[PDB]
Amino acid sequence: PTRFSKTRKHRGHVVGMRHFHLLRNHYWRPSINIDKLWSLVPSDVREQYLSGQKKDTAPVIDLLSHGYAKLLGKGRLPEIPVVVRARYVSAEAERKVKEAGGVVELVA
Amino acid sequence: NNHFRKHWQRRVRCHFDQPGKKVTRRLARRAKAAALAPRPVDKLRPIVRCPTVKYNRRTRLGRGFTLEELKAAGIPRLLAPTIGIAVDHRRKNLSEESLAANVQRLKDYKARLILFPRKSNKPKKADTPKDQQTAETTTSLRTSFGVEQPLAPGFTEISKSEIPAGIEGGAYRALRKARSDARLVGVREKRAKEKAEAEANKK
RNA sequence: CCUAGUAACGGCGAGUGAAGCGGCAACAGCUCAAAUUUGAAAGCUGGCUUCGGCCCGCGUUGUAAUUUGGAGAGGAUGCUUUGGGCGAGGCUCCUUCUGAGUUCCCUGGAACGGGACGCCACAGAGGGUGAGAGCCCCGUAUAGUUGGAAGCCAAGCCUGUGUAAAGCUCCUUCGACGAGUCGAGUAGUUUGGGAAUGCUGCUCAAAAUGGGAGGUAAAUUUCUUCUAAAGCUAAAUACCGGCCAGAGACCGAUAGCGCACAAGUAGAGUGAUCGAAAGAUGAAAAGCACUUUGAAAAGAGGGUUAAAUAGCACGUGAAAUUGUUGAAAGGGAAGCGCUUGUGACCAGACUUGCGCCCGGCGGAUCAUCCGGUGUUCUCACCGGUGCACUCCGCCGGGCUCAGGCCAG
RNA sequence: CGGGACCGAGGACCGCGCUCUGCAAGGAUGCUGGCGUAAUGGUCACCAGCGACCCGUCUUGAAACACGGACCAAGGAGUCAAGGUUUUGCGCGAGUGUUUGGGUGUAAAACCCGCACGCGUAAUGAAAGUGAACGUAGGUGAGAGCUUCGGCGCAUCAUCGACCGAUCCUGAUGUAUUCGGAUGGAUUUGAGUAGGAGCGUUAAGCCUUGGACCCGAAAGAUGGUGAACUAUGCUUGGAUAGGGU
RNA sequence: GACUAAUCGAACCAUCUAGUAGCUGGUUACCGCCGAAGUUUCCCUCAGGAUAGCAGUGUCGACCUUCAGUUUUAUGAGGUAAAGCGAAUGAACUUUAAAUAUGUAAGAAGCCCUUGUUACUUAACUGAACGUGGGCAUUCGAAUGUAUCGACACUAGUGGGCCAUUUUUGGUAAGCAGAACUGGCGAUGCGGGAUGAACCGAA
RNA sequence: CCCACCCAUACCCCGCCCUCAGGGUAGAAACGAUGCCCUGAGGAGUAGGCGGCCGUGGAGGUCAGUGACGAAGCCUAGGGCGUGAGCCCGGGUCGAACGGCCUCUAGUGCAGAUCUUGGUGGUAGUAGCAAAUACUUCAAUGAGAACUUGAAGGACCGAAGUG
RNA sequence: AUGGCCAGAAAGUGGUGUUGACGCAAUGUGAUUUCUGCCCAGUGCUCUGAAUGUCAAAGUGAAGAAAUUCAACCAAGCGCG
RNA sequence: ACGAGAUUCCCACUGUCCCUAUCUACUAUCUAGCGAAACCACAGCCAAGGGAACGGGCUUGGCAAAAUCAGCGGGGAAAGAAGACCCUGUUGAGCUUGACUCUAGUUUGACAUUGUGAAAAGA
RNA sequence: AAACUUUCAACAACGGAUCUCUUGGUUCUGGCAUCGAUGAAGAACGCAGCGAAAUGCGAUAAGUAAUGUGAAUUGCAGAAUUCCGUGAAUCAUCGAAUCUUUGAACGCACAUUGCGCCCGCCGGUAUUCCGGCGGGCAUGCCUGUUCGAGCGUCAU
Repeated sequence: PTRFSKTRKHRGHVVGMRHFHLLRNHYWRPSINIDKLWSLVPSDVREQYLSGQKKDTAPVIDLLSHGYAKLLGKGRLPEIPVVVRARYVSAEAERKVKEAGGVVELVA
Repeated sequence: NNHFRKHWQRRVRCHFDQPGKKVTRRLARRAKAAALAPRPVDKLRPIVRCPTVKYNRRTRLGRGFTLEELKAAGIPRLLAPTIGIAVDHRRKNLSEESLAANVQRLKDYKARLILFPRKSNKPKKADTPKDQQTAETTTSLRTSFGVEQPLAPGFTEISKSEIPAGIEGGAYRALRKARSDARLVGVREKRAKEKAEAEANKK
């Protein structure tokens, strides 16, 4: 608004390689760390799993459905077996999933 | 990063006609629906999978059904655009799954189709009888025949005894080995050819 | 819309800058050339018609049917498909028509203002009428309601049926597909494509699983996508022109278009062109009868008006600048600041209040109690009781206090 | 112990005190007179005493010079858009953003809807690629607040460590015996991790690009109009006493 | 370089076009709170730049630690005045010691001891450095003052001007010219020097 | 050398304004708490920075706002408030609309630009109104006759003309 | 004259040109009288006189799987004479 | 010879002076009518002082009396003087040349237009 | 003392600010697709009882027809209208017409109201002369018709 400006107060006093035809869809691989892995489970089922009322079932998480292609390994996991389906996985993320007692399945 | 070095004021497009254009579009849609009644306002579309590795997780509506899909559904290609089915002669069926899905889509549409006779006094056997011509209908095929499950389900549950063993050596090692084999496919072939030539020479 | 100020281009860097995917709006698909109708040019312009046709011709150096790559042609095979004519009803556009105060009082020249009593309202949008009008008038809202024309959509209903044309399924086979074109070199230009772009000129100049593309040059071997050098097609999109219409936190006659007016006018320039200024009496002309002075313009009386302090110089009528009248100052500038004085002209303040003690009036909304009601639940209001040493006003006296200005 | 001047802020009591029936002790009362209106007071005009350069503007350090100003009325100059950045307010918060569009409407309003997408939630490298916990998310020294009074310690700062990517060196088990790259080191590096802080919007300041606070140059370019003046030429016409030699 | 319609070293008309200017002119109410500056350091100069310094608004952090254009004390520089040489010796002599201003230092955030290591150094476990532990709160170890803190963020002008005292370096026939500190002015009214950028008093 | 005296916006005491700082104020008899009460210090200012207020055109809400028994505007040696920009009232003129408060909004505030447009002064009843030889008498017309007409005179062009 | 000197964007275009060396075009000087200090050979003017010395595009040869690279040859002008 | 070309001198001649005087017409002047403009911060007596070599206004003095007319050319005003000159430019423009980059014209080569027969020399 | 100059006030002037008004601009939105050889846009010249312009119109000239409405127009003059109607009006609508000279502009020209050619009709004594009136006569190209040209190719 013009009535709040300073002019009204001052009235009276004045490298590397080139890549031709880059297609960004070739390089689409969003990543999620394992410390956010349980947030993809729906809230009621996640609280049941974390409380321990599901001792005979394991959650199967499809990262590509949630929009992720790579499972990275920042954080720690609870001691619950989880099946994770991913296009890519880091070595530490696989190591932590295996310690948690699940398995990383490769998909395309 | 301001691109104002041309005569930009000559080519400024404001959009004060946005509500008026929405009103005009809605009036045109109402006129088209009234002209097309009792047919739906749009055509039946197939389910296709989006290209590239970024978007192949998701399915959407395609342009038209293939000739192979129409043949497997038993709908002739000249009858199909006259009963509200879009036809695309360019698209092919490289795999059985999309073909089966679109054939089932066409069969569901054919089971729900009500076909009025060309002459009321002389019905044919391909036509819907008058006792079955009265039913509650739909007028939006994009709504009633949309994409029901566009992505895969993000969460399922299996028993702990059904947990897979996994690829031997680990998924990370499997990915590294796949990349290494793809990079060394030609060198190993050349080495094997040279070894075979040497064995043939000095057998 | 996003991709994206990204990939990329760029002296000495200022800068430049797409596309695929994805969401949406809108969606609609097709016609030729390359084939022998060959048991029948089956095609077509024009003329004359008795409207039945008949002629002059075009055309075989190819006019119809058939086919267009999604295919098709030939076969095989057995089922399906079709032509006309009515048409209820609906929609579009002009046309007839639509509610309620001019009720009473005051101000006013005039109510359309103020007050009272009403009424209409799917209408209280807007405008007019002698001042702010829902009900004075035009219109406004809503369903409809008179009369007319031309189209479109359409529930259904009558009939002909297969000479012929058309669709579906299978197949040994066949399956023509655009040349100075594509492409290459070179030059200019252009592009983000100054290694990967397009266009054009000159030179060379193709092919038959061929050819083009696959954004780093080349050879070899693969792969993936289409099918150029012929052609048609609605919608979503644009719109400082034209026509019709509705609006605005826009401007209010030096503003807003140059133009609210006989404005692209008057005027200027040989010409191309340049290009203004300029709105408002009053409700109604009622635009001053008549008398008188002047040659006249006009003046003075006297009417008109609500007002001429509105007289076609016209609503209001500021300043600069001028005239008259009144007051004042002035020995080579005035103006201004502080402070008196003189003269002229003014705003306040004050006019008496409150409280006691007597006397005279006029009334019982004195205290207590009873009932009802409300409240903040213990305080109040209303009705009865006061019977005048009690309350409330008024009038005469007296007294205390407080009251304006300047001073000792 | 006299004589004089200027002033009287405050507004129940409270306090410190004293010479203690009260007081000169945390700020003036008491008595009296005239007048009650232009008398006091005020405004204007003028005289008098004292005081007092003509305003911007420019320049440099400053003056002077220079430039503008006859007078009055009306316009008349830091604006809007896009993109940044910091700060303020607000909503939601590991998310956030309805408005391209669709639905709806009392119709450019308001209300409602959701796929995609943008930004954020992960970085590093030219790239292929790889990708963030030894530890109650570490130790030490401070540190508001809390504490059961032993300590716990926010934000933040300093320092030493740990993890991720890039660079260099070494090269384990294994093996398509030529691939793979574990383990262990060393330098820097990156606004990297180490118990998320962002997204949207409002307001203000500053930049950056546009005519960009307003008024001007000699210019440059595109397309038109002129030989009625004047210059030269062509065609066709007209005109110029009387003397001397 | 004449003339080409009062226009000619390139006519006139309209447009691009509101062309550009770093140069000139102008740039619109009031009050209140703060409030400036001229080689500091680097870059090839003029037709140059940044940058330090000085300012204002917001905040935040325990606005916590204290700090200071000052004196004193210890010790430097200035040993230079001076006293004596019945002290030695002879400004260059010294027991002692000037004036003006001036550097450094003056605590618990400190001092010292001890233990090891050293890749420093030393003949050297020797000094020094790095760690380790301990002792010293009995006074926290001069004076005076102390609404004077710190860190960010954003914003703005000025950043090789004039005059003067003192110190210093050069000069001229005489004028004078460079630096350093300080004060004043540009930005500032008042009293006095009759008058006034640079004087005195006082803001 | 000595005594007295004169006066600065400097110094001392007192009043008032503003700014800054430090305190008090709820089982609220309680407050534009954005208030009130107590105490102390301070006051120049260009470039520059910040805060608060005043004013103008328009918009939403509100004041059951003003107004033909006179809105707006204008004039005023008439007054009141404010440090100030300004605000309010009286008197006169006038004729149809306008204002206060809280928000919103901007084409929002002039002495200058050899501005822009329009209007008006002093100069000033001034400079001039002086090339081309020149006018005069009577009568008529008329409100009015040097510059109209008729007559009467006097002159000029002087045939490359004032034809 | 299949020419000179000009003009035009081009033209089956125009001019000089209804022209032809006693002509046309371009220069310098400027009536008459006077008048060409003496001699060259550096720059310049012009000689198709031999060379390939420099040497473009096209064309020719060699290598290579090709992109390409390397070689001679090489007009006018320059150079040499 | 010719010349509105530049220069020196001689005779004649004379108001060029010496040395000024006088006359005429039209103005100026006065009146009737008519009637501008330039310019204008405000104004107009001086002297000394007013550091920046400048005062009209300040300081200190001299002084100083309404309202006017004809002249006048010392200041003050007054020159399309915002001229001319000098200085500066991210200056503009005309002009010149072995300045740079280009270019019309001209010239040289090659490919195409471009055909039909011979003879000779090389493959 | 007056006059003069200046200051202050009242009234009167000068001038056109201020206020209020607005059949106008400006911007946005919505709808529509329609110029011309069947002669457009533009230009000129004319037309009313009394008009110069603006407006409307074209020698049928501020207009004709037709349809609708239903009593005006108005500045003056003159007439209305059988008002129980083929009907006023500077009315509205608009399907039928008129539409001068031009202009792409078309017989050739045009700085001329210049000069022609073809075919009809009428009038004046008129087979011959004169006059008037009507319809025609541009260019490029297409389809067709008809008349042609050329040893260009042939047959006879």
